[PDB]
Amino acid sequence: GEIDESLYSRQLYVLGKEAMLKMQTSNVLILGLKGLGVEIAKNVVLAGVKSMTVFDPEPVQLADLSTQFFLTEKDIGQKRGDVTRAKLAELNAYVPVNVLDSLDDVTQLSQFQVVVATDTVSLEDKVKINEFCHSSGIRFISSETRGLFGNTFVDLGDEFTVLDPTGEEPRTGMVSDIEPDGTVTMLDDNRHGLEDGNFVRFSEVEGLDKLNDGTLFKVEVLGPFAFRIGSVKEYGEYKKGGIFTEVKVPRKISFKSLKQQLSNPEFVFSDFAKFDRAAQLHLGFQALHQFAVRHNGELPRTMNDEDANELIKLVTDLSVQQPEVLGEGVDVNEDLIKELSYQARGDIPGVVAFFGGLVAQEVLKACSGKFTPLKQFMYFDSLESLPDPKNFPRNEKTTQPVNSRYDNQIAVFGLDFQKKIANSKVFLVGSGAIGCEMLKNWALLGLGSGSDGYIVVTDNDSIEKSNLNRQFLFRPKDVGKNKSEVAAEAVCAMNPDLKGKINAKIDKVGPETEEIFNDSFWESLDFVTNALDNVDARTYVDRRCVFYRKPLLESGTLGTKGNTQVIIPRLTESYSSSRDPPEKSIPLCTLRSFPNKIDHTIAWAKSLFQGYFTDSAENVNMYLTQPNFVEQTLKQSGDVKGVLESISDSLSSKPHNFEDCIKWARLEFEKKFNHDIKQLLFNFPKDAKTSNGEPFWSGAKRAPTPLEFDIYNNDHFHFVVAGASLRAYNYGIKSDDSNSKPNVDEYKSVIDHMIIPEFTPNANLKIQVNDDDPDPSDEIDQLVSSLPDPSTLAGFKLEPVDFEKDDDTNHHIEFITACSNCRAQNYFIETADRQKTKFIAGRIIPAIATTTSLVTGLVNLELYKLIDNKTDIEQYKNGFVNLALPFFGFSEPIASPKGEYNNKKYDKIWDRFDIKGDIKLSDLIEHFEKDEGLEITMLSYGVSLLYASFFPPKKLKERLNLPITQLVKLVTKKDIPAHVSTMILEICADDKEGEDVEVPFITIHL
Amino acid sequence: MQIFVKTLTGKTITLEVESSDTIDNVKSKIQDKEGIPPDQQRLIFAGKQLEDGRTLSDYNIQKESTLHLVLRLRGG
Ligand SMILES: *NS(=O)(=O)OC[C@H]1C[C@@H](Nc2ccnc3cc(-c4cccc(SC(F)(F)F)c4)nn23)[C@H](O)[C@@H]1O
Ligand SMILES: [Cl-]
Ligand SMILES: [Cl-]
Repeated sequence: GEIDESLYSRQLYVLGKEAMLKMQTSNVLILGLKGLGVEIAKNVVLAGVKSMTVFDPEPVQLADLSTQFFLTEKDIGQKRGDVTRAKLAELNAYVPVNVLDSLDDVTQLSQFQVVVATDTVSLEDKVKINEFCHSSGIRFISSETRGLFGNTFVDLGDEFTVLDPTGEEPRTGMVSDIEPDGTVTMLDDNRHGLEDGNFVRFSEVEGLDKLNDGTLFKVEVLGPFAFRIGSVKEYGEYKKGGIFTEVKVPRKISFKSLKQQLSNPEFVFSDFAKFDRAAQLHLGFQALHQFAVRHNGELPRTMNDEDANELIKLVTDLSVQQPEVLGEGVDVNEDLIKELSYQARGDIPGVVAFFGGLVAQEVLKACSGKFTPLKQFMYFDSLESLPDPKNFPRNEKTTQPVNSRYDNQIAVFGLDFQKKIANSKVFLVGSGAIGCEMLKNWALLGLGSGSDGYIVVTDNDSIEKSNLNRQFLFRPKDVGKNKSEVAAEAVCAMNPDLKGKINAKIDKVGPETEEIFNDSFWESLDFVTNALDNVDARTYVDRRCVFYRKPLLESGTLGTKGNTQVIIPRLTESYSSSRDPPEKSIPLCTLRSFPNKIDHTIAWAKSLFQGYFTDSAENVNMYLTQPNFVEQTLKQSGDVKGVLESISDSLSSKPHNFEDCIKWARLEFEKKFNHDIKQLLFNFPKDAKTSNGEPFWSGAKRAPTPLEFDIYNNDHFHFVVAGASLRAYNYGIKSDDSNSKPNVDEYKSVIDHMIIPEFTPNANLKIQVNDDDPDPSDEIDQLVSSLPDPSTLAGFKLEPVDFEKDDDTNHHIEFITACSNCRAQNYFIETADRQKTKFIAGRIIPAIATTTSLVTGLVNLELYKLIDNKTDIEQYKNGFVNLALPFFGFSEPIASPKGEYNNKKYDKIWDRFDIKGDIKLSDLIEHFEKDEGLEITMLSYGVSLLYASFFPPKKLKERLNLPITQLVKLVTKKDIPAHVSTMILEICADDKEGEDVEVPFITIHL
Repeated sequence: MQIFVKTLTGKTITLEVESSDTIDNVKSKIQDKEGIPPDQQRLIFAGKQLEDGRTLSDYNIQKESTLHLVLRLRGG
């Protein structure tokens, strides 16, 4: 029952302890270790299953390297299985990887809980193996990729229980009324957010007591603010209170066999724009197998017409035999099938990544009952990825093998297109999860391996242990090294064509690094690809991409959810053109005085952590080293009184040993969880009432109760231990040969001898109830005269704590958890454990390799579109996914908004006025009226107004004759730095009729 | 007529509408139900992202069609 959090941390927030515990009792067998098989296997081994066993006794051939990133040219002739085994093993020490030698005896399948059959296994053998599996409770999944086409089939047997359909947090909410008929009204404007047929339980509902016993109730949604649960008159009559918590009930489901499904398939669609294709591909994929039977294992020849017509005919025969797949009067889509024939030998990195992620996640669903399985067939194509044949002719000559690793990509796109990929110049921003997958895909493409091509990848972060769960280029021995650098090296081992072609940098992108990432750097690129973990960075890269007119491939993930976006110069909106939901803020009064959720106590605790151990130290150090500090604080701090008390207290207390730190922490316990609570209760007693005569402490205001310190309570104990240990670190006091675990009896003898001063109310203190209602010099003079003179404390420094969520020995989460939970006890909120507290306080993003590879695969299929400079927006696909559902959907990008001034049409995002040289103001104004029909009304550099048509003559004579750089110097009193090669100027202008008109911006090239 | 809106977390919203209705309109019915401001909503259907100017007819949205409310994600 034991899970390594230091490795699995981020995945654990996606799957949960239970699912991962089942996963670790599941043996998995993968048949076929070409690209598809190895992608699936990589993801499953990373996720952590009891064992992985691979079967593939076929010899390695050069063409196998198209997508099989663990094969090298040296491996040629040896068996795929044998050669791959050790490289999969290095991905996760906890998962043994074995090789099954022979599958002559199907009976061997009994050792496994999930069997996966890839592209190497014949249909006849798939049906046999599936029948063995289905009839003896072994979960079966198959998948196949053929060029830009692919599918997957799932059969988990007659009995499969889904334990959690979505992986979402259960809904929760506060209740203000429950009527006799069962109508449940939410408190105030809070949305229950349930769906008809959800189930809930209740606690704290006063007057209905058996309704709190854990019984579930089926939900009938009435509006956003009410639902119904069936009559409750039999349980009592509602008085007040109440919290509902949603429960996911189990669901039993049935799968059919592969055989039954071949002729009555149940589809999940990969793209709803393409739904009429699933049946057709379903026929086509079966036909490829019939074809192989008739041609001695061989697939249709690449780009071959005779064979395509054979396939069209095989499909036609099949629709007669399986009348139910197309249905009545639906013709065989002959062009589709012809392309499937044409491409049948293609092995495409993006498609292999898409299916590898998807199918790996289906494997994990099958082991665990977490998430809703795919039921039962999905088909996919990315035909829009094909270049225009005008630019890259596709035929038997262009598509033919050339005896290289790229032969099965060439099979689809042709040699010249493949060479163009090799000559691309690309910037990758990030070398984490998306970054590693991206570079693997690029290695497989040969992207940047041509003498005109290159890759730059930058990332300033170093490899941490939890990274290894989804950043498959890194090993335990790489921990501490730099991501971009290790990644770059790793992919060159995978494809040596890239040796010397990847520039791995350790710089962060942003305004501060524009000297490195400068005009010349950016202008040289063909496109940019993001691999980032936050929104501000994405926004910055998007802006630069607009300014330098470069395409941008964007993606992102959150657990099982993911998306792709394309930003194309002079065609689409940019990333920053649209808004995402912002993070909801907790009100200040709720944090300070009236918390009702653990999220609130965690925020509070995190902030106390900052103040106690970081901010107060930083302040003291500034005060001791800056002789003006006190004067500086007075004029400029919002909270003056706070900063001065924090210095005063930090310097009078001054512990000499660890015992003193224990005492400080115990007294802090008393202040925070006893005295401050008694104070809040002095101002608002339990029974206190509001203006209308209603009880004050209702709804979101939960009446607290002060804590009596009890060292046997885990949270009380750890508050003191962690608080003492951190204090000690601040003051440079050695912790108790701190390798020692903290000892209850030892702390108790110190705490037991303490005199803990009694609480005295304060009748002056007024507490802020709502955020609207406002609230909080000679004590300040007093507080200044109390401060020690800094030459009293020569060479005295405090050591500020730099918060680090991922070191379990450092006391930080220990403290925040305990501090949160003590306040939770105050307010009768359920306490949380360290993992949960770390997720919230640490703003950890849930992450798993399956979603990461799939989404990356999708990006690398839009990439093909950039190589062909596609200008038809209808060809591009923004993608949206949730593998938990499973759901895939796509949308054509939005066009850039357009304007007009006079008779000129322009792109509101992408067009600008490029001016060569440090032009004089008058020459610029003149150029615009003469060449653009624009009378400039206002012209600005950032914040500062350089010219305006209302300026009177004296002022205009000052400016008109100045070059722009000098015009900026005159206004901003500040020089332009040496390195700056461009300046953006915003303008307002009137058109030829003297009307204000929106226009592009100006770039000055210095 | 009825249409459906499925979110990226699997939630299913039902809407009463007319093909004469604007997307702007639909977004505001969605706001009524979920509390999501129109400018944050990404609706997709049949390979197109629905835009503010247009109508349900312009995207060819029949009765019992399902639209998807999707998101962009910050992880990577
Ligand atoms: N998803 S992941 O597995 O966690 O991997 C994500 C990568 C991306 C990295 N971040 C990174 C890499 C290169 N340049 C930058 C720049 C920034 C950044 C972040 C916040 C603010 C700003 S300033 C602004 F907005 F640009 F003006 C920049 N992050 N970069 C991680 O190191 C990780 O490996
Ligand atoms: Cl085959
Ligand atoms: Cl979960």
